[PDB]
Amino acid sequence: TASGVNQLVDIYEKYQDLYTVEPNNARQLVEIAARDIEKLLSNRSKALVRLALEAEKVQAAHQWREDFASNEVVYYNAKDDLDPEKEPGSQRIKPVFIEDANFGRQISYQHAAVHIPTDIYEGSTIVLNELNWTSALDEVFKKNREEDPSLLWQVFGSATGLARYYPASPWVDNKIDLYDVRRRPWYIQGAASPKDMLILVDVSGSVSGLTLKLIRTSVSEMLETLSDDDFVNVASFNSNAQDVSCFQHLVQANVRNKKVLKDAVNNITAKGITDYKKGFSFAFEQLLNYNVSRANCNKIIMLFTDGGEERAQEIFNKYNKDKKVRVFTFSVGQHNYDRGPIQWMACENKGYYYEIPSIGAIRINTQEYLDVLGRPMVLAGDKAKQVQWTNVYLDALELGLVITGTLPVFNITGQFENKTNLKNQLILGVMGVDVSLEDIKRLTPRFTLCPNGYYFAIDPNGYVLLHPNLQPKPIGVGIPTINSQEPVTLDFLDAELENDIKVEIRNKMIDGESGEKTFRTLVKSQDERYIDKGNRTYTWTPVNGTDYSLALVLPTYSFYYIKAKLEETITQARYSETLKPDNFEESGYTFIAPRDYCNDLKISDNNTEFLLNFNEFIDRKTPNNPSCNADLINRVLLDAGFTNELVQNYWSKQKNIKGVKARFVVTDGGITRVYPKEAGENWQENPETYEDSFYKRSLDNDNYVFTAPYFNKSGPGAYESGIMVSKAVEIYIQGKLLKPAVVGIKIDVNSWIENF
Amino acid sequence: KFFHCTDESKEFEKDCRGKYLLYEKNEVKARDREWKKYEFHYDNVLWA
Amino acid sequence: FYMGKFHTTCFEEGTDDIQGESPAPCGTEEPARTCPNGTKCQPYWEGPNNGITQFDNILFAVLTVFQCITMEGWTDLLYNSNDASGNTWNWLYFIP
Amino acid sequence: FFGEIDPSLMRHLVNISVYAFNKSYDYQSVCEPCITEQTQYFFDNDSKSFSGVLDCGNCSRIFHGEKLMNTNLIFIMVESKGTCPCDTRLLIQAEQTSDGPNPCDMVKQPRYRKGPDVCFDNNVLEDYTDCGGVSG
Amino acid sequence: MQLFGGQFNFDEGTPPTNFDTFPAAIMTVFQILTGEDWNEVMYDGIKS
Amino acid sequence: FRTFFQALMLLFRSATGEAWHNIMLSCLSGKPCDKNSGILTRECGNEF
Ligand SMILES: *[C@@H]1O[C@H](CO)[C@@H](O[C@@H]2O[C@H](CO)[C@@H](O[C@@H]3O[C@H](CO)[C@@H](O[C@@H]4O[C@H](CO)[C@@H](O)[C@H](O)[C@H]4NC(C)=O)[C@H](O)[C@H]3NC(C)=O)[C@H](O)[C@H]2NC(C)=O)[C@H](O)[C@H]1NC(C)=O
Ligand SMILES: *[C@@H]1O[C@H](CO)[C@@H](O[C@@H]2O[C@H](CO)[C@@H](O[C@@H]3O[C@H](CO)[C@@H](O)[C@H](O)[C@H]3NC(C)=O)[C@H](O)[C@H]2NC(C)=O)[C@H](O)[C@H]1NC(C)=O
Ligand SMILES: *[C@@H]1O[C@H](CO)[C@@H](O[C@@H]2O[C@H](CO)[C@@H](O)[C@H](O)[C@H]2NC(C)=O)[C@H](O)[C@H]1NC(C)=O
Ligand SMILES: *[C@@H]1O[C@H](CO)[C@@H](O[C@@H]2O[C@H](CO)[C@@H](O)[C@H](O)[C@H]2NC(C)=O)[C@H](O)[C@H]1NC(C)=O
Ligand SMILES: *[C@@H]1O[C@H](CO)[C@@H](O[C@@H]2O[C@H](CO)[C@@H](O)[C@H](O)[C@H]2NC(C)=O)[C@H](O)[C@H]1NC(C)=O
Ligand SMILES: CC(C)CCC[C@@H](C)[C@H]1CC[C@H]2[C@@H]3CC=C4C[C@@H](O)CC[C@]4(C)[C@H]3CC[C@]12C
Ligand SMILES: *[C@@H]1O[C@H](CO)[C@@H](O)[C@H](O)[C@H]1NC(C)=O
Ligand SMILES: *[C@@H]1O[C@H](CO)[C@@H](O)[C@H](O)[C@H]1NC(C)=O
Ligand SMILES: [Ca+2]
Ligand SMILES: [Ca+2]
Ligand SMILES: [Ca+2]
Repeated sequence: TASGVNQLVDIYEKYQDLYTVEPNNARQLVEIAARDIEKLLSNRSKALVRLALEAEKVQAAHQWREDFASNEVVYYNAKDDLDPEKEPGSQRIKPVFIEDANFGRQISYQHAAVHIPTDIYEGSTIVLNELNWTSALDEVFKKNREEDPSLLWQVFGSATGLARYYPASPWVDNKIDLYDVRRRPWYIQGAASPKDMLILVDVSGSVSGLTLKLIRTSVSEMLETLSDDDFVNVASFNSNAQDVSCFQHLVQANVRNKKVLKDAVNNITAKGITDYKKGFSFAFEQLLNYNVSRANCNKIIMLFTDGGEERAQEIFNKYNKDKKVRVFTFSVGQHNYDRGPIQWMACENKGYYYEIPSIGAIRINTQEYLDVLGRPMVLAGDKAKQVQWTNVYLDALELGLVITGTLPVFNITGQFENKTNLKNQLILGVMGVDVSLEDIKRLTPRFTLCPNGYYFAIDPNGYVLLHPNLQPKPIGVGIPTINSQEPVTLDFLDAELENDIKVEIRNKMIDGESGEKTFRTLVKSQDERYIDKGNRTYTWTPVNGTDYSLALVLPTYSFYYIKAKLEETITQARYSETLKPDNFEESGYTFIAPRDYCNDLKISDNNTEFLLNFNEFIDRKTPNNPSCNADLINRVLLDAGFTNELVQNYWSKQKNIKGVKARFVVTDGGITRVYPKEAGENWQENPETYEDSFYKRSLDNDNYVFTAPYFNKSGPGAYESGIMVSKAVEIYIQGKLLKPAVVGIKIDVNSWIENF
Repeated sequence: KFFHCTDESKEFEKDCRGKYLLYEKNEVKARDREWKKYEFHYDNVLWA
Repeated sequence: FYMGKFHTTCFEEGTDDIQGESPAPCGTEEPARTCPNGTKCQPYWEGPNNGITQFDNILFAVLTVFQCITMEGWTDLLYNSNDASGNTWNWLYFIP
Repeated sequence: FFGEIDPSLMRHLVNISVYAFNKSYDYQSVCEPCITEQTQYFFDNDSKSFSGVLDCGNCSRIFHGEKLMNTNLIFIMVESKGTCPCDTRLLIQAEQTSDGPNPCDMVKQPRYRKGPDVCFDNNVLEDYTDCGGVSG
Repeated sequence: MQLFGGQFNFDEGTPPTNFDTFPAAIMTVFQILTGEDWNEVMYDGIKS
Repeated sequence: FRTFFQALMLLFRSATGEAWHNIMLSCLSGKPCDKNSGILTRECGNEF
C-alpha cells in the first residue's frame, strides 16, 4: 500500500498509445555490434598500413648524413621544460597546447612529439638521422587525424629508442623517466612471434656475490618481456639440473606464473661445480615436452652464466643438429673467465651473445634478443605485416584502458636494385595506434536493455575486452607484502561466477562459433553481498575480421523494451515542468541519470548541477533538436510524466503513514523520486538507474526484496533512514512482458520494533 | 690513457655525453656523463 | 674514555632506519655532532668500519691502538671521536 | 552478518542447508597493507519449516526457523544463546585478503586457449653471421 | 690464499685487493708490507 | 685552515701522511669561498 505497485501498472496501461513495445532481437543486436567493432578496427588498421608504407619509403630514400651543423633537425622533445628561456644539430620547437576533452591532457595538433629515453643521448649520429628521416611522418599523422578525427595516438616506436606520437603532448609529469618504447608490450608483440623460452641459470659456486644479484635481476627483467602468448620455464644447474619452481614443463607467461617464477628465482643460492652437459640436456628435454600446451614455435634457450671452459659439442650434435633451437648466452657480472665457449654456443646455434657487467646494462641487454627473433619475419616480405591487437592495458599518458594495433616496419634500402640484404633483416620499428575501450563501449549501446543485460568480448586467451566487471585498475597478483605497466588481463571466468555451462560457452567463443544458450545461472549482486538465481540467455558471434568474439547477455524479461512516442510540443512542456528544481516539493526530490543525451550537455558528478543543466537545456530551443538522442530524451520525459502522475495522484493523498519513512521510485529512463523532500538527503543510491543494486536484485525476483542496511558506516544507519524493501513493477502489454520500474519504501525501525 | 667516463659503459669521449642512470640502493638517480682525467696521471714529465 | 661511544647515529625519527648511506657518530648535545631536523640520536648502531674499529674490550682497544701506531687511519678515529664528544680534548689522546 | 553475531547458529544453518555459500575471487581490489576472497550466502532448499536441535559443548540449543513466502525473509527462533556454550569461531562474510588459487594446481589443469597459428621462426635465407662475439 | 680464498666475493663486489690468484695475492701482500691501507684489507679479511 | 690550531692539525695529519695528496688537490684554484669570506664567486684556493 505505501509504495504504489498496482497504481504504476494501471498507469502504464491507462497511458498507453504514448509508447510502443519494440523487440530486442539478440541475434541482430550482436551482429550489428560485431560489424561496428569490425569497421572501427579496420579504420584503425588502414592508418597503420599507410604509416608503415610511408615510413618504409621515406627511410629507403634517406641519405645517411654524419654531420649536422647548428639547426638541422627541428623537433619537439617531449621532456623539455616549456619555459627555459635560453642542440648540437637540433632546434627545439615551442608548441602551443590548447586543450582537448577527448584526451584530457593539453595537446598540439600542429606537429609530433619525440620521446628519447634518459640513457640515449639525443646528439648521436644514429639519433639525429632518425630525427631527420622520421620527420616525414608528421604529414601522414595529420592526414590520418583529418580523415578520422577520432584517432587517439599514433606512435612510431623506433629500434633506436625514440618514439614519435602525433598529438604533441608533454611527457607524463624522484620522477625519473624509465620508459623505453622497445620494452612496451605492443612493441614486443609487433617485433617478433610467440616464443618457447627456457631460461637456464648457472648457480655454481663461482657466481656467488654480485654476479648472483645481477643474474636474478636480469632474469626478472627478461621475464618482464613476455606476453600471454609466450611460454616460459626457468631451470638452474650447479651439478645436477633442477627446476627453480614447482612448475615442471612450461607455463604461459601470465601475470601470476611470472610472479611465481620471479619469487623462486629471488631465492636461489650458489654452490657447486658447473656441469654444462647436464643443464643443456635438461633444457633440450623440456623443450621437447609436447604433452603440455605451448606456443609451438620460436624454441630458444637463454643461458645466464659468467664464464667457463666447456663448450659441450656432443650435446648440441645430439639434441640440436638440424638447428631448430636458438641459444642466447649471457656473460653476467664483472669477472675474468674464459668467454670463448659461451660465444661459440651462440655462434653455432643461430643465437647471440650478450654481456651484463652492471645493473645499468640489464635493460638493454635483456631487450635485444627480439632483434634476432625478427629476422625470419623480415625475410617473409609482405606477409608478416598483419595488424595485431594487444591486451587491455593502462595507457602511458593517463588515457585509461586502451588496446594497441601494431604493424612492423621493415628496412628496404637497396631493394629496388639488388644491393643490400645483410642488415636489411632488421625491423626499423613498430607502428601503433591506440583505441580506447570507451570507443568499443560506445559502439555497444546498453540503454535498450534492462539493467541486468550487458555485452562482453573475449579474445583467444579468454580474457575480457569488454565487461561490466572490468575496472581501470591493475590486476592483483597476490597478498600484498608488507613494506601501471602490467596488462589488465582478466579472464571471463574470473570476471563472473564460474559455471559448468559457462566453461563451455567460453570455449565455443574462443573457437570462433556463434549460438544461443538459455539456462538457469547464478548471478551476483552489484553490492557484492547477495546472490540471485536468474535465468539468462547468452547469444554470441565472432567479430569477423579479428580474433575477438562478442556476446550479449539478456534475461527472459528483457526481450522487449518501451519506445517513447514523438507526442507533441504540448506534452513535452507539461512533462518537463515536473522536474523543475523548485518543483520537487509537491512532486518529491528528483534525480536524473548522467547519460549523454546531447553532445553539448556535460556530465557532472553532482546531480544538482547536471539536473540544472538538463533543465536549462530543455528550456532552450526544443526538446527535439539535432546533436541529441531523440529516443533517450523522449524516454526520460515519458518516465518523468508517469512518475509525476503516480506521485501526485497517489502519494499526495496520504502525506504521512505510520510505518514508513520514505517512498521512492526508480525507473529505467533515469529518474529517481523520493516523496519526502527531507528524505532526499538520505538517498545514498547511485543516480544512474542502471547501477542500483536493489533495482537489479528486484528485477530477478517476482516478490518483495528486503535490502539490508549497512553496518558501522559514516552515513546514517538504520535509525534515521530506515530499512529498504523494493518490489519490481511488472506490466503486461499485449502478450509482452516488461519490467520498467521498481518502487519501494524505507520502513522505520521504531514502528516495526514496536510491532514485533 | 688516464681518461675515464663517469658512466662505466661509455669508453670514448663522443659516447660520454648526455645523462645516465646511477643505481644506488633502492633509488635511481640521473647524472650527467663527463669525460674527465684522473687526479694523478702521466701526461708530461712534470705531471709524472 | 671511549668505551661504547660510537654506537649512536642519526636514525630517522619515524623508523629505526639509518638516515644516509654513510653514517657518522652523533650526539644529543651541542659540542657533539647534532642530527638534522628529520632525525634523532638513537641508541644502537654497529659503528665505524662495520664495528671493527672501536674501544669496547681491552682486546678491541689494543687492536685499535696498534692501528694508530702504524699511522694508518688514525685521523678517522680523531674525527669520529670529535663527533661523539667534541674536539676540545680528543687531540690530547691521539697526538701523544 | 549473523555469523559475526552468533557464530554457531550460523554455521549450523549452513550445515543443515538453511543457507548456502559460493565463494569467488576478486583480482581488481585494493588492500591497506591485491587478490581478495569474497563470500555470498543464499537460500538453497527454498522450503519453509526449518526446525532442529543445535548441539553446543555439553549442552543442547533447540531452534526453529520459518521463512516468509512473499519476501526473502527468514524467522529463526533459537532457544537461548547464553544457556549452552558453543565455540565462538566467527564466520565472517566480509571480503578477506588472500593469495589467489595455487598456480601449481591451475597449471596442472590449464584453461582452454587457442594460440596464434602464424609464426615466422626459421628461414633458409637468414644470415647467422651476426653472432655478437666478433662484433665486440 | 689458504685463509682468504674465494671469500672476497662480497655482494657489492670483489675488492681489487683479493687473494683469489697468486699474482693478486703477491700484490696484496706487497701492499701490506708497505703499510698503505693495510687496515682496509684487514677489514675485508675480517668481513669475509 | 680556518684557525691556527686547525691549521696545525692539518700539517700534522699531512706529516703522518694521511691522504695529504687529496688535501693538496682540495686546496687548488676554483673552489667555492666562504659565505662571509667577502668573495661572492668561486675564486678561492691557489696553484701554490
Ligand atoms: C637500413 O639498412 C641500410 C643498409 O642496409 C642502412 O644504411 C647504412 O647505414 C650505415 C650506418 O650504420 C652506413 O654506414 C657507413 O659505413 C661506414 C664504414 O663503416 C661508416 O663510417 C664509419 O664506420 C665505423 C664502423 O665501420 C663507425 O665507427 C662509424 O659508422 C663511422 N666512423 C667514422 C669515424 O666515420 C659510416 O657510418 C657510413 N658511411 C657513410 C659514408 O655514411 C651505411 O653507409 C648505410 N648504407 C647505405 C647503403 O646507405 C640503414 O642504416 C638501415 N636503417 C637503419 C634505421 O639503421
Ligand atoms: C634530412 O635532412 C636533409 C637536410 O636538412 C633534408 O634535405 C633538405 O631538404 C630541403 C627541404 O627543406 C631541401 O631544400 C630544397 O631543395 C630543393 C631541391 O629540389 C631546392 O630547390 C632547394 O635547395 C630547396 N628548396 C626550397 C623551396 O626550400 C634541401 O635541398 C635538402 N637537402 C640538403 C639541405 O642537403 C631532408 O628533407 C631531411 N629528411 C626528411 C625526411 O625530412
Ligand atoms: C607424456 O610425455 C611422455 C614423455 O615426455 C610420454 O612418454 C610415455 O610415458 C608413459 C608414462 O608411463 C609411458 O607410456 C611411456 O614411458 C612413454 N611412452 C612412449 C614414449 O611411447 C607420454 O606418452 C606422454 N603422455 C601421454 C598421455 O601421451
Ligand atoms: C563473417 O563471415 C560470415 C560468412 O563469411 C558471415 O556469416 C554469414 O551471414 C549471412 C547472413 O548475414 C549468412 O547467410 C551466411 O550463411 C553466413 N555464413 C556463414 C555462417 O558461414 C558473418 O556475418 C561474418 N561476420 C560478421 C561479424 O558479420
Ligand atoms: C556455487 O553455488 C552453487 C549453488 O548452490 C553450488 O552448486 C550446488 O552445490 C551443492 C553442494 O554445495 C550441490 O548439492 C548442488 O547440486 C549444486 N548445484 C548445481 C546446480 O550444480 C556450488 O557448489 C557453489 N560453488 C561453486 C564453486 O560452484
Ligand atoms: C718559492 C716559490 C714562491 C717559487 C715557486 C713559484 C711557482 C712554483 C708558484 C709560486 C706562486 C705561484 C702562483 C701564485 C698565484 C697564482 C694565481 C692562480 O690563480 C694561478 C696560478 C698562479 C699564477 C701561481 C702559479 C704557480 C706559482 C708561480
Ligand atoms: C570508418 O571511417 C569512415 C571514414 O574514415 C567513417 O565515415 C566511418 O564512420 C568509420 N566507421 C567507424 C568509426 O566505425
Ligand atoms: C629545525 O629545527 C630547528 C631547531 O629549533 C627549528 O628552529 C626549525 O624550525 C626546524 N625546521 C623545520 C623545518 O621544522
Ligand atoms: Ca662455475
Ligand atoms: Ca697512510
Ligand atoms: Ca705511510
